[PDB]
Amino acid sequence: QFNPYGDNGGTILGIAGEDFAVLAGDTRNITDYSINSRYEPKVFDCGDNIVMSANGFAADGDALVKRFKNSVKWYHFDHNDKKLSINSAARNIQHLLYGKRFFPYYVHTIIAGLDEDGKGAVYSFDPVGSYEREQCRAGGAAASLIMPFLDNQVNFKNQYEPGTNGKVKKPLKYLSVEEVIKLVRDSFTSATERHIQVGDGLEILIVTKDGVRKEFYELKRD
Amino acid sequence: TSIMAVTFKDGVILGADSRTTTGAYIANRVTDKLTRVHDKIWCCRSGSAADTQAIADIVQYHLELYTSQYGTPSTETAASVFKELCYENKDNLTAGIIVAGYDDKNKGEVYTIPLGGSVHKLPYAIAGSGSTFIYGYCDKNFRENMSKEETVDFIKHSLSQAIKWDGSSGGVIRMVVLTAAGVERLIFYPDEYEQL
Amino acid sequence: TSIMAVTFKDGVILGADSRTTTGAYIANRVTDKLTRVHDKIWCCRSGSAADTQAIADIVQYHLELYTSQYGTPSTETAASVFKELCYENKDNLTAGIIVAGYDDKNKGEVYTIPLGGSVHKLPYAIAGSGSTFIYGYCDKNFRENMSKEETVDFIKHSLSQAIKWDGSSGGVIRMVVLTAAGVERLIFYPDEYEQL
Amino acid sequence: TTTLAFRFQGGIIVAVDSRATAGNWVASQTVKKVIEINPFLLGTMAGGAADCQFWETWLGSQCRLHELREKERISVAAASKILSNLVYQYKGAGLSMGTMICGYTRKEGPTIYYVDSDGTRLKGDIFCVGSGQTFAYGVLDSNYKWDLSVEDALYLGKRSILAAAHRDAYSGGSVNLYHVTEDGWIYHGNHDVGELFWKVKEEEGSFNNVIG
Amino acid sequence: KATSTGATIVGVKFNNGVVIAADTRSTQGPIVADKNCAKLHRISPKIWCAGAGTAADTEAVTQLIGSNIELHSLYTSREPRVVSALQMLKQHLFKYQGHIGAYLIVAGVDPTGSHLFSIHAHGSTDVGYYLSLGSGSLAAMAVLESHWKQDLTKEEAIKLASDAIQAGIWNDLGSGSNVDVCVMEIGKDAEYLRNYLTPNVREEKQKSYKFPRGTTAVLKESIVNICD
Amino acid sequence: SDPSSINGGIVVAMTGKDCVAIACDLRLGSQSLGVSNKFEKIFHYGHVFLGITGLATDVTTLNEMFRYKTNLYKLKEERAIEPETFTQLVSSSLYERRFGPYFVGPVVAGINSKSGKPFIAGFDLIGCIDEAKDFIVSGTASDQLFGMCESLYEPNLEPEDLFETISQALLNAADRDALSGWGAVVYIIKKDEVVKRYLKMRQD
Amino acid sequence: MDIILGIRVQDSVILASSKAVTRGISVLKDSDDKTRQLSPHTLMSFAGEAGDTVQFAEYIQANIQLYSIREDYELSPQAVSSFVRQELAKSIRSRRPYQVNVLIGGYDKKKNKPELYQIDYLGTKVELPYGAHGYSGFYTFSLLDHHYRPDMTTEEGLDLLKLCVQELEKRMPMDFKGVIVKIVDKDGIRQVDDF
Amino acid sequence: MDIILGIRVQDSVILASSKAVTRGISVLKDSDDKTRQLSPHTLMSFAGEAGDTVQFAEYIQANIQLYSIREDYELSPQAVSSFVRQELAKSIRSRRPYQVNVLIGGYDKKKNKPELYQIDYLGTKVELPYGAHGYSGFYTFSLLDHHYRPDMTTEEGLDLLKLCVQELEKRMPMDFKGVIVKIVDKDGIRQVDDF
Amino acid sequence: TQQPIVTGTSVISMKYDNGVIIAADNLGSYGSLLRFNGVERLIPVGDNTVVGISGDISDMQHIERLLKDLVTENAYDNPLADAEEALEPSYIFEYLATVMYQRRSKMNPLWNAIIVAGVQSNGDQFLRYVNLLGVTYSSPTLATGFGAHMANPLLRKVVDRESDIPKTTVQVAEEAIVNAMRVLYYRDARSSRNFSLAIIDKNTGLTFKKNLQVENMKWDFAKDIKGYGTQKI
Amino acid sequence: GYDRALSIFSPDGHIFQVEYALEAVKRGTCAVGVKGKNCVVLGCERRSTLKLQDTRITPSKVSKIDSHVVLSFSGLNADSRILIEKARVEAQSHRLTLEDPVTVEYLTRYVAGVQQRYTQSGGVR
Ligand SMILES: [Mg+2]
Ligand SMILES: [Mg+2]
Ligand SMILES: [Mg+2]
Ligand SMILES: [Mg+2]
Repeated sequence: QFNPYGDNGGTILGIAGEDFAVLAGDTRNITDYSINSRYEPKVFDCGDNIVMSANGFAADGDALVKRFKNSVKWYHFDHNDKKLSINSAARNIQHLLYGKRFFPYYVHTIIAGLDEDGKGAVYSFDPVGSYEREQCRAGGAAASLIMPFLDNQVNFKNQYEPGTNGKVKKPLKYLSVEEVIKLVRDSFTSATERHIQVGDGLEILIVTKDGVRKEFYELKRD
Repeated sequence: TSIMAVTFKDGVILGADSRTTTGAYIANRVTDKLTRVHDKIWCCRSGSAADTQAIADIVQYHLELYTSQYGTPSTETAASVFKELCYENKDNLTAGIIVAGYDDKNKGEVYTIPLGGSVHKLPYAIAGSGSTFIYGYCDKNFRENMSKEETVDFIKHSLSQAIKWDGSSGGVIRMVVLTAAGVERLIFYPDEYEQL
Repeated sequence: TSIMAVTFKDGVILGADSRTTTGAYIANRVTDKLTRVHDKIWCCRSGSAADTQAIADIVQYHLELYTSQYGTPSTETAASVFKELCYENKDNLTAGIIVAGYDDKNKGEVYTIPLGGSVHKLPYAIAGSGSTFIYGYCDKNFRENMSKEETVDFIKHSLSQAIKWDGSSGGVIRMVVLTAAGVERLIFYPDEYEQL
Repeated sequence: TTTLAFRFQGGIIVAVDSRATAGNWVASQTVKKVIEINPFLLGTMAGGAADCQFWETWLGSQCRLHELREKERISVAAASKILSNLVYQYKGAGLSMGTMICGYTRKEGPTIYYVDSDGTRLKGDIFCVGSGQTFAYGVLDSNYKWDLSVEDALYLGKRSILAAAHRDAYSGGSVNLYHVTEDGWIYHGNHDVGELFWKVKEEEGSFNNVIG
Repeated sequence: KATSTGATIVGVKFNNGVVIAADTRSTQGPIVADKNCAKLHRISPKIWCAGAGTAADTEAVTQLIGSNIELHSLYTSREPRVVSALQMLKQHLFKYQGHIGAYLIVAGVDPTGSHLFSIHAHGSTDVGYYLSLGSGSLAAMAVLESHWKQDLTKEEAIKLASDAIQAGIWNDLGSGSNVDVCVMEIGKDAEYLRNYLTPNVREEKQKSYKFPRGTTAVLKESIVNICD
Repeated sequence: SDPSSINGGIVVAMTGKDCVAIACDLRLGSQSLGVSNKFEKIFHYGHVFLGITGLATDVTTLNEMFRYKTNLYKLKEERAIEPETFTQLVSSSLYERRFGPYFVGPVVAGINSKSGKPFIAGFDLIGCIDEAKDFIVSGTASDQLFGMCESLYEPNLEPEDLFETISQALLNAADRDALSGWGAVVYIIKKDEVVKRYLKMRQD
Repeated sequence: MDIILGIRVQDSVILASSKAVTRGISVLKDSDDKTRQLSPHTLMSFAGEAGDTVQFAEYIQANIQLYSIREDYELSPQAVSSFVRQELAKSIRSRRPYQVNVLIGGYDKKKNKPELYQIDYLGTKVELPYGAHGYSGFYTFSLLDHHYRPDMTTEEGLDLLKLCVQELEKRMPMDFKGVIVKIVDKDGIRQVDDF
Repeated sequence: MDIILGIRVQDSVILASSKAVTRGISVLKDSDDKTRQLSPHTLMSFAGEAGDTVQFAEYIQANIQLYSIREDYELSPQAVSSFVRQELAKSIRSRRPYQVNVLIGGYDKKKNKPELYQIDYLGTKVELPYGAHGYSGFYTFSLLDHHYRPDMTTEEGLDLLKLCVQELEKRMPMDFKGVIVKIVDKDGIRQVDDF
Repeated sequence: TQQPIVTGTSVISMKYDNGVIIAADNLGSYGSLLRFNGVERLIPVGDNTVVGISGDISDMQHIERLLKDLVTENAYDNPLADAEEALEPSYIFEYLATVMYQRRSKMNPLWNAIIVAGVQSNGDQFLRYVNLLGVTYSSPTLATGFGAHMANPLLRKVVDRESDIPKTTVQVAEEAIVNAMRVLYYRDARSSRNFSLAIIDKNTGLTFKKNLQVENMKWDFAKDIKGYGTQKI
Repeated sequence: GYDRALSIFSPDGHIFQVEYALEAVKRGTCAVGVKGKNCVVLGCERRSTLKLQDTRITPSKVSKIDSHVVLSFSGLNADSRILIEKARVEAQSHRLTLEDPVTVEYLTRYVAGVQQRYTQSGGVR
């Protein structure tokens, strides 16, 4: 029997800062126990200061990103070159995904950018289009390894101020782009150690009011 | 079923057994598996009898309409029509067809169309359940540009062995010879080929 | 797998390919499928490698104990021991074994033991997945009382064709010659038999 | 998931947990399970997250079109029936929905409809839906009165979700509270279950089984 | 839910003996459980055993036969032979009809000479000059088929073996981390080279995650009594 | 249906400088229903500590079995069993049930009384030993624990620093698992003193 | 069988068990006592598959009675619950397992403490202040979590139990025909004949 | 939906329908009215799959109300029952059939006769003196067979109906939360508010 | 669904400093029967592209006709059909990738694994993969089926990352490809000795080599191998 | 299907088919509506050119659309039946989906919409 779905592995991570946002993903592409590519870009600049990744089944992922990029193009045509805001993009992606409710895109989608007040934004989708604005979201193979670490190190969960013994929480102080990138790199370095599908390379797209910047880092290749 | 088609110096010859089975019961022991789709384009049929008859009838219709408009079709054209039907309807068909024909420009040509609906132009082709047992024999004994008598002997000996080992094959060996001279039918009985 | 054993004037020769597959992967391309159960009683193995090795090891033990008590066993006796194991444990075994041996009283003898655990004494036997493709060739080319060189050629040509068509067969052609003179091993490489 | 809604003297209380799980894996603790259909209507999320989100936003669009055409606020009866008729068309296809459509109009008063993906549409006073529904029902049934104050009703809804959050493995994170009035719903904050549990334990004397 | 690790295991024969090698990754599904396990085992002093498949079955079967081999060696006043280990392993495995998922490369030296075999869970055995097993067997065999020749030296065989393991490490997701090697030469003691290569060292972390003391909220403290 | 995730729970063990730590959650459940918040999963036989996750009836049975066996060991050997030896006993005992196994994920932790060397080990349900230098994880949130431990862990942590590391590893892993939590215990083990600490955590 | 509840208060254990016996279509009985006295100060209620429930309970009862006669001594509730757990843990890997869930309510005369043990058919034992089997806990535990106190009197325990039964009668689809309630304390076992 | 009963007496038809709505684990409502007035002198009760029951009933109601307005005339109970049967007979070979069983209680003003029709989801129609759907008949028909008389008064019909409900409450495993009872006669449709 | 029938095995390929190399054997298998021995599975498109196809042969022949039709169509009303508006490897791949993904989305896939190898207008190497699921990826080395498991490890030892490409000559690349084909012949039971090899170079153009054979095979060591354990004779 | 545009604009901006439909109304018997403080009365003319009529069964000029709304008309009698049927169906449809009977304005808006549709649809007058 023909199985229309597959699993290309990969792990992605979106973090929203105070006036910035990062969307990171490993560059390894796999099937079963084989490596297809050590560098296959997974996070894409979609224009209008929006970055997107659709992790999971890569054919559906590529199709979705392609259709969204196309939607941005036609949004400009139909609405006098108006900039597509991150919230509008998110709602649009819901409809793209739910359009195939009974034959879904087998992907976990994350988009990142800035909202209309210039604050960092990350949106997270399930395969059939349910979505949510979030501060922090890992997706794909090593998501279960990364999220607990982020709960602890970004949101300071289970951390209390010394001396008070559980009475006063550690205050949620804002993180810089340099601080977030450190946590992203250490998330992926740890995930590379303990997850076989994670490795080769890490590509991070950083979004600010100045535009979209890219950073690349090597990961272990075993 | 044991079927084959072999090109030789003067053209091509199609060969076939005459056994049609329903399980272990021989429903027809004198079947004619060599079917005419055009004057000098014939085919050997294997697989579903209903499917291959339906396909052949449609091809014969297509080539008859082709001839009325564009004149005599090539053997390649006939094979293409067979392939189109077999490929496009692969999900609903069990048909393995060998197409053999004689042009004056191209001479004897053989095309085999296996289950998937692919086409393969070959010097000779074998098919059917009985063909498995004669791959070794046919590969060792086939030569290009044989005479009519040699090709008749090659097919007779080959199908004799296929019949000997395959329970689904048997009866008489039928043959159709395609040359510039015309169309000749041949038949060989058990008492002849069993003693080979 | 392609295996065969052929009786001839001076005794018997066993032949085999050397390919062992796990699905489409060739796990061993230089397998030795010709196994010794006694000095001049050998066998060719087909089916489950685990099963046929287990059976052969038990038979070798039985014939070793037989020899200590009653002297050299006949080839028939060896075939009987093989059959007893294959028949009685037919539900739990996938084994197709050809037993070949040389006595001085009986000379060269071949017994085939197919899946069910029946025994068949034959002038020659073929087995394995590749054997299907050479039933026609072997039946046409076998003669009784061939010379050593003719029998080597017959087996070499037969297994060459079996290897050519069967994906599960390949590698080198191994042979073991059983005569009054003793036991001789032969090996033939692809560059030799592929050009036949 | 644990979601509830109940009618009372001061309107409707809607209370939900915040946890979403995929098997044993907690996917989120910050899920918005109350869908703000419009400033007057609320829906609760249970079953399929997408199915509830999508079709209840869609419902908001249909409600907006209705009041543009009819120059009048849509009834809770009419609004709930648009949704139930829609999902009934899809019956058999595999939609997953268990929701309470909550509203407060002039002609009806405070009204709650349980709408469900096999086509069920039930009007009622108290509804509770989700994996932790039985736990919340216990607290609701034993403490519910029509003449509850807005303050006490809000606490009852909060306490009932907490009861479920504690016992049901697939409920927790935080509690979201809403109070639906005739002039529209009013949001009554997000309440972390971790902090709420200890606060309630001390102040109420409940959960003596748990060491704090 | 038993451990079945990904692996690359190989065996290579040379001039005066045999060498076996393996990677050092143990998997749980897609998760790397042990980043430096030892897949090379002992059966007897000069007979060693590389294992793949169901981890518990490989270890258990290698230890059982190793135990019976020691008793057999003491009983017969003779150093144990590889064919004895081979025969005892295959008859055990065959009796359980593959339900003991042990796939092994056996290699060693004895009075008869140097030997190299492979054993499959159902009880079949093979002979060879070069063999490979594990999820990275195809990656390793590709290297062995490309570079293996007759009359290898000790240093060449170690290089070929470790190169075959490396092919598995990089290209097979089931295999990774380090390369273990064990060399068994005739007339000499067998030398086990634990972590012969370590090409996958963890890079320095960008940040230390040492918490300030008192970070974790605590409800109760109590001294535990371990003494009598 | 899956026996190893009916009751839920987790165990984690770590090595430090001249010390080991072993920790577990306190939850026992019947799938979605929380049943007990006092179900401790760590036991000890002399100075050797054993954590067991998985099916709770087997957790109890194995504890009783290893108490049985280590008590006879001590009477005959005239000394307390060591972590290395006990590890082999656990492995042996589990593999004897090869085709009808206990559905558990045991974890051994302890310090060898003669060498002073810290020791930890893990097992699958059938006896396969994982002897890691750094950390061992087990239970329904093992993926989460692997993620926490891999990033948080560093070698040669002092006892009181190791306590913070292992506690934060457990807590944040458990909060991402529906079937784990409802309290937690951490054992800090030194050559001749062991401290047990119950942690404050969310109760949902 | 269906609903069985247990609550351990200050000085006693109270077990409540439904009276209905339903064989598919019809309710065959509405006065069935789903309990056995194992010893003077130990009571066991049970629910599970038909036939196996009573067969198991009586088998346990016979064994504890045998121990009592041999030693002229009553086993502690803890000791009895451990014996019962082992039998069920043994049973779960048998040819045909006992499909029986039990609550063991006992008063320990040595410690002067009531004790409630919950054991399912797998041999999963837990000591609890209050417990249940099947779906009973889903409806009742939120009420017990709220109102329960370790210093409750027997009368307060019975009142909290009534609230639990009322919630069961309201939200459960099945008619379990009320409950038989029994109290285990220092004076032994007695049945509350009006509930 | 669960129990629906019908009885045709001398001068009226009486329909009794359970009040419970259960969606798996919990009883969501205990006051549900499983009936629709099709015309002033025709009442239809219903039970079957969730959603489809009400959807079908309201669809029928809308159609009969439409006919009533178009012709300024009330269809006979026989005519309404035939229309309903055809819709269900049509439905059973549809893509997704209505899983709905109905009782139609009407008073024919032309003939001055009460009439009860029983129709299942297949479109199987029968005119009866008394009827039921599901398991309701299994418990109640032996009582009805014994006591029923064609000349019964409405009050006697209600008493026989009470005996039927009592037997249901005794031997049925499910708690159906009592019944809503309605009477259809020459004066139209009314609800018995104490039962 | 339902099934691939007559099938072709591995297609292997790699980049080198001035272009790409692609290779595939000439066998059409019918299950375990090695039925057709003269099947060309590398199909050139123009003078800048070679499409290598594995899997179902009937679907390969259908794809072969689509590509032939693509060339015809591109020439229509196109004065620069043999110049600036000629078909690029990237155009050909994207078209196939579209078709493959559309077909899998109708639950009626073309069963194939495809590698498009070529050189672009600006001299850039093109090498990308697409299969029956519509999955696409690029790498310095690409291989299908058995090749993915056995050829890639060998080819990656030559070009392990992007920076190794300029250091790799056409002689070293072809040598590596030819060795990989030998290894596949040793170890793949559905392979043949006869294969085709194509080189697309930005300077010397398209070089298509037919009727190549696996040579320099090691078999001699087989003579010493006896029995399966204890057998000496 | 028949798609001919029967209702079209003339040079002076008139749609003659719509205006000629009004001339058919002018020919119809007189209808009158008067609303009081708590009632509405519909009066209708019956032309006495037709006697020997059976008034029991002859279509009455005022028609109930629902129990609370009525419709009278002037013009083609046969045409009016089609509007009345549509209105009655819509009235029941409204009750089914909105769970409330139509307002008089809504019912009017619906009937008026049907009439408009027949002024710019192909193949209809
Ligand atoms: Mg990795
Ligand atoms: Mg071959
Ligand atoms: Mg919870
Ligand atoms: Mg948790």
